[PDB]
Amino acid sequence: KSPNVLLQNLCCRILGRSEADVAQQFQYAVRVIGSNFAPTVERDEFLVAEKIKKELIRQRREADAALFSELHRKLHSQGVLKNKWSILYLLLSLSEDPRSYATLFAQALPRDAHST
Amino acid sequence: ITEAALVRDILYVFQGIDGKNIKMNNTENCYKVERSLRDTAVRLSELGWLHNKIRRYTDQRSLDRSFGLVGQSFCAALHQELREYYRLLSVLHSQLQSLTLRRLLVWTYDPKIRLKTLAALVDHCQGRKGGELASAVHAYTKTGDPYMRSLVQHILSLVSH
Amino acid sequence: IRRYTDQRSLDRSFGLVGQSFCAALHQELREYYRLLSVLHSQLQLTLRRLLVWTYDPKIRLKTLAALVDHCQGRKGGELASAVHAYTKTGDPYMRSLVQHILSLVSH
Amino acid sequence: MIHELLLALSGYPGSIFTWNKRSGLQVSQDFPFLHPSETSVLNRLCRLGTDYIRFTEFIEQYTGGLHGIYLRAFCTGLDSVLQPYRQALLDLEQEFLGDPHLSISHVNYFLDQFQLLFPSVMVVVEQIKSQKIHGCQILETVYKHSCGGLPPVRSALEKILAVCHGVMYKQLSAWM
Amino acid sequence: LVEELEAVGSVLDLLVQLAGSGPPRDYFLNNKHVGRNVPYSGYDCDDLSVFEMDVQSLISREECLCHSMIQETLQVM
Amino acid sequence: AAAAAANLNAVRETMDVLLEISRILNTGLDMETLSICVRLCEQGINPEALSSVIKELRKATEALK
Amino acid sequence: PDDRSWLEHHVVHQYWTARPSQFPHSLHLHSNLAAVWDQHLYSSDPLYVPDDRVLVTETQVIRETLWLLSGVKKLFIFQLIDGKVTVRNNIIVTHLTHS
Amino acid sequence: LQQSLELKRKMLRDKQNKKNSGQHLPIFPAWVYERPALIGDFTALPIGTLPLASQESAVVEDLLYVLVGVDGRYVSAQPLAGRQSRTFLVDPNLDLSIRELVHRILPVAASYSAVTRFIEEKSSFEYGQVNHALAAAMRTLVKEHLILVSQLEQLHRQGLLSLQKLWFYIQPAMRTMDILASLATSVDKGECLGGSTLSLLHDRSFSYTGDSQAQELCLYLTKAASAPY
Repeated sequence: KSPNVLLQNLCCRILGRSEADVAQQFQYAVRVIGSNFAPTVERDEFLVAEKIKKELIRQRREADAALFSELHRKLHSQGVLKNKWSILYLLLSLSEDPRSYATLFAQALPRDAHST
Repeated sequence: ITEAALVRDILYVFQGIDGKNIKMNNTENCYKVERSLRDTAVRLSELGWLHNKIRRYTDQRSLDRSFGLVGQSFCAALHQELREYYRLLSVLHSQLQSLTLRRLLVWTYDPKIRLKTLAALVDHCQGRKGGELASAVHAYTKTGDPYMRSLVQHILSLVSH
Repeated sequence: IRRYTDQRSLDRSFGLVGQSFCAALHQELREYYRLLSVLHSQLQLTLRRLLVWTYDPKIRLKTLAALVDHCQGRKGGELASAVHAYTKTGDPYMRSLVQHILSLVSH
Repeated sequence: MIHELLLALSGYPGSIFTWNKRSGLQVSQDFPFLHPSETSVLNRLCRLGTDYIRFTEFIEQYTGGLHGIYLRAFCTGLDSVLQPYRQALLDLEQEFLGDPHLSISHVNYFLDQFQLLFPSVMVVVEQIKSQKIHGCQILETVYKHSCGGLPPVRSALEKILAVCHGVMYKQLSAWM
Repeated sequence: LVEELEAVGSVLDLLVQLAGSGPPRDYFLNNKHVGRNVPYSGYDCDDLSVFEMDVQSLISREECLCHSMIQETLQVM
Repeated sequence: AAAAAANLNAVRETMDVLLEISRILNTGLDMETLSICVRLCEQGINPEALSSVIKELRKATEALK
Repeated sequence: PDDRSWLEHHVVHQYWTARPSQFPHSLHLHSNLAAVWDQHLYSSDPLYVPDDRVLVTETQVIRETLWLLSGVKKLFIFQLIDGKVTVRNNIIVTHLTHS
Repeated sequence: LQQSLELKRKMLRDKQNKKNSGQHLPIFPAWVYERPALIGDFTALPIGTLPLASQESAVVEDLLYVLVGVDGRYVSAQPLAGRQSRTFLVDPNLDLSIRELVHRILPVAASYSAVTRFIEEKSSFEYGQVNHALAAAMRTLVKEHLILVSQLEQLHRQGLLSLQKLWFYIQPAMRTMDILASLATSVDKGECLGGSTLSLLHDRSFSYTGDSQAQELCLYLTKAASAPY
C-alpha cells in the first residue's frame, strides 16, 4: 500500500493495542523513520551474508553457518527479490541467540568520498 | 578466453579433480595454468593440493583391517570432515547457472586452515595403530588457538572409542 | 600542517599528550581528505574555478597552522598550557574547533 | 538428468552409462552441456552403484546350487540395510521435482555416507562368494567385520546377525 | 502544535484532506564561520547545490519576467 | 492469470527462504508482521531506522503489560 | 464444436490415436536430458536416420502400467503377440532418452 | 628465506633440554614452508602514452590485486624478504602525479606482507600456545581486511572507484596495519616467545591512548594472548 498507512499496520501488528490506545509511540516512530527512506550507503548483499556468517560463528553454530550458504543460494535461484540487502540486514539487526568488538570489523562505505 | 570458464575449472580442483583449462602438472607441486589473473590461480588450487593427501589416505586405510579398528576410527573422522568440505562446493556449483569474488579467496580462506591442520595430522598419524595412534592425535591439542583445539578434539573422541 | 604532524608522531619526548594532540591532528589530516575527495569525484566541478571551496577551509587550515607554530616549541603538559589560549581567542571559529580538540586531549 | 543417474546406480545404465557385469557404470563421454570433469565426479559416485547391483544379485539367489537356510537369513538382513538406500533415493527425486537449479554435485555430495557403507560391506560379500561359505562358519566371518572400525559397517551387520541367530533359535528349540 | 492542541479534532480531519488544494540568504544556510558550533563537515556539493537553487528560485521568476513582458505585448500589439 | 501465479509461486519460495533465515535469527516478528516489513523493504527502507523503532515497541508491548 | 471441444479438452487424445503430442515444457538441462542427448547424437553425425517414436509424456506410462499390473491387458501399450509380452518402442519422454 | 629453518630448530632444542620428561616437539611437513603461494604478497602495454583518467582506472585495478596478494599488472611485489620487509616496483613510466600518490598508498601493502608471514612461521609448536593465540587473532584481522576489498571491487566495476576515493578508504586502516607490522618485526627480531611476548604486548597495550584507534586493537590482542597463560 502507501507507506504512511503501512506504518500504522506495523503499530497494530507488534502491539496488542490499537492506535486509539497510545499515540505517543507513533509520533516518535514518525520522528525516527522520516528522512530515512533511502540507503545512503552501499547495498552489497555479499557483505551482509558474510556478516551473518560472522554472527553465527559468534554463536558457535558452524552447521547453521553452512546451511546459510544453501539458503543464500535459494535467493539466487529465484532472483525475484529486488533488494536482497535490505531484508537480510533487517533480519540481522534483530538478531537473537537462542543459546564486544563489532564496529571494528567490516561495514558498508559511508559515501563521504562521493556526492550523496 | 573468459574468466567464468576458469571459475568452473577451479571449482573442481578443490575436490582434487582437474578442471578443463587448469589441470594438474607435477604431482608434488600445485596446479599449473595451461597477467595478474593468471598468477592468482596457483594460490587457489593449493587447497585442493592439501585435499589430495587427506583424501587418498582416508580412502585406502578405511578398507584395512591390518591397520586395525583404531585407524579405521580415525578414517571415519577424516571422511566425516571431508563431507563438510564438499557441502560448500555444492553450493558454489549451483550458485552459477564474467564474475569473481576475488576469485573466491574470501570463501576459501577459512577452509584453507581447516585443511592445513589435517595435512599435518595425517602425517603425524602415519603408520601407527592403537594407543600409539592416539598419542599422535594427542600432540596437536596442546594449542592456544580455539579453532585448532576445536578441530582436533572431535577426532580424538572418535579414535578413543 | 602535515609536516608538523609528520615530525611529532616520531617524538617520544613530545609526550603521550603530544601524541594525543598529534592524533587529534591526524583526524584533521583525514578531514583534508574528506574535503577534496568529492571535489575530485564531480570532475567529469567548476564553481568560479572552485573559489567557494577555499573559503570554508583556508580558515580550518588557518586555525590549525597557528598551533603548528605556536605549539611548536613545547613538549608535554606545557603544551596543554597553550591549547587553552585558543578557546579564549575572539574568533568564534577557532574557539569551537579547539573546544573539541582539547576534549580529546584532556583524556 | 538427475533421474537417469538415480536409475544408473540402481541398474538400467541407459546411454549415458555403459554397464559391465564385472565392474560397471563406465562413463567416458565428452559433455559440452556439462563440464568434462563431471565424468570423474561421476566415477567417484559410480563406485556405490556397482556395489548395490552386486548386492541385489546376491539377494536374488536366496530370498552353482547351494543348500542352507543361513543364506536365506543373511540375505534377509541385507534387505533391511538396503531400505535406507531406497529412501535416500526417493528424497532426491522429490527435491528435483520442485527445485530447478540442483545438479549432479548435490547427489554426489549427499550420497557420500554410502561410499563408506557399500565399499566396506562389499569385501564381506565378495569374501563369501570368492571362497564359498555356506556352513555355520559364515557367522564367524560376519563377527570379524561387525567389529567394524567405521560406524556404517560396524552397525549394519549387527542387524543381520541377530536374524541369523533367530533362525537358529528355531533349530535349537526343536532340538531342546 | 497538534500535541498541545490535544492537551477541534474535526478541524484537523478537515485539514488533512484540504492539504493539496493550496497554491500550485538570511545568515544561516551553510554558515560555518560564526557560532559556538564545531566547524567539522565533509563535502558533497548537495548542501551547496541546493544553496545555488535558493538563488536560482529568485532568478527563475526574475528571468521569466523578461520573457513574459515582450510575448505578452506582442500578442496584443 | 496463470503466469502471474507461477511468478507468485517463485515468490512464495523466496518468502519461505527468508522465513528460515527469520526463524534462525529468532525475530519476534511472525509471518504476518514480517509481511509488512517486506512491503516496506520493497519501497526502499533503512532497516537501521526500522530496527530502532521495532526494538522499542517490542519493549513497549511489555511496558504497559 | 460443443461435444468435440469438451472431448478435446478433458480427454488427452495424444498417445492412443493418430495425433502428435503437445504439452507445455520447462526446458533447460536438469529435466531436458532426452532433447539434449538427441542434439548431441545428431551433432556427432550417426548419420542421422531417427527412431520412430511419437513422444508420450511421463504420467501416461504410470496409468498404463497400473492397468497392466491390475490384471487387465490389451491396452494401447503392452500388447500380446501369442500371449508373450512385448513393449512398444514408440515411447520416449522429454527426459531419460528411452534407454 | 633460508634462515627460518635455523630459528625453528634452535628453539626446538631449548624445550628439549628444559624438560627431560617431555620428548619430541611436533613439526609441520615441509610443504608448509616450501610453497611461497600460501602467503599473501609475493602482457604490459606502455601505460604512459594513455590518457590520465584511464591510467587511474588501470593502476587502481592492479593495486587492488596487489593488496590481498598476487603480483599485479603494472605494480609488482618484489622478492626482497630480508626480515619483515616488502618492496614494490611500479613500472617506471607512470605519470609522476599519479605515481607519487601510488607510492603514498603502497606502505599498507608492505604492512600486509609483513603480517601474513608471521602467521605462517610462528604458528608451529616451537613458538607455543601464546604465539598460537596471538597469530590466531591476527589472522582474523587479515580476514576482515579481505572482506573490504570485495566491496571495493564491486565499486570499481561500475566505474566509480578512483584513486582519491581509494586513498580515502584505506585512511582508517593504515594506522592499524602499521601497528601490526611493527609488532611482528619486534617479535621476530628479539626471538620472543611464551611470556617474553606477553611483556611486550602489555607494554604496547599501555602505549596507545591517542585516539582509541590502536588501543582497541592491542587490547584485543593482549586479551587473546593471555588465555593460554
